[PDB]
Amino acid sequence: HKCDITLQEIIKTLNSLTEQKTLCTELTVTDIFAASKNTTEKETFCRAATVLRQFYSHHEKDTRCLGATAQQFHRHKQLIRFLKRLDRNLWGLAGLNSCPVKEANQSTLENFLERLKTIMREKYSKCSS
Amino acid sequence: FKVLQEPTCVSDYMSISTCEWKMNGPTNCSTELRLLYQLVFLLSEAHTCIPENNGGAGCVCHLLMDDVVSADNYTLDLWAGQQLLWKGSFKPSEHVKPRAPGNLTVHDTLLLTWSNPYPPDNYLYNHLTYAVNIWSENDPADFRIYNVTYLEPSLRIAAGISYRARVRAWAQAYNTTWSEWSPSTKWH
Repeated sequence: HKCDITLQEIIKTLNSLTEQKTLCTELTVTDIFAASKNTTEKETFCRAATVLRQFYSHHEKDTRCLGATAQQFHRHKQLIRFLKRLDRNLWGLAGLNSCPVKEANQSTLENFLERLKTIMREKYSKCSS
Repeated sequence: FKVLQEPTCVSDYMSISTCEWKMNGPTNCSTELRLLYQLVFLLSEAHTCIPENNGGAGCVCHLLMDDVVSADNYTLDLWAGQQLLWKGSFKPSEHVKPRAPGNLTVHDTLLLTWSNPYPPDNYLYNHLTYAVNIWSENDPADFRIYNVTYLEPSLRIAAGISYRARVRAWAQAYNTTWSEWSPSTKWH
């Protein structure tokens, strides 16, 4: 299906995320891009979705991530909202109900999202060559 | 009872999905039926929609979604007390009917202006095409339709009758149907 709306939506969110850092984008998550042994693209998308899921689930209510002003409060709110969108679309793209993560390597959420963006950028370039 | 017409739903891709169906023989939807709907995702919660009638044999239900993306799918279960009458699924992104533009007002030139009904962060926001309909109030048949793009929700017309104007919108990329028309306004 190449560049379907699911891919277009992921790219739009990736572009909207990078347009707002939160004090918490420095917290660390598992780096499933280290891709040590060989896994398929769907397993990667699935694992990425799963790593994003572990993050909003634990840090959505984290007061330390809210800052001190209304602008920073909504920034955390928007961030959490877009990560859920990212997760469900990547999970639907993978078409998998199971993808166990064993990777030890940690990564900052910002670098993780940066690396996902490179991968989505190459995927995207695949349907308008 | 029996469901004559299986539930068919449409989604505004923001916060509401409306489904409708038909059962055989008179039915009081709000007391007899319950449409349960749940996102098919590990993290989800079963929700209950209480229907209302659209005729003596017809029912309508408004499902509320907090946010919706392309991959999202919903399991829909129509229960009557403790009897499951029908079980199916609904993918919002494939049945998008957009919310209608509103706040349509009229201000040489003639300027019409209205509101995009979606917030900036909605995936639909930048995919909207507007169709503005103008017609001489004093006997229609003589009308014009102006297509306007997503970017700026306004229309400057130059071209003694009094005219009425309405505006609707659709989103090509999401292969949507047309929204309902906005309330219409008028000028001389």
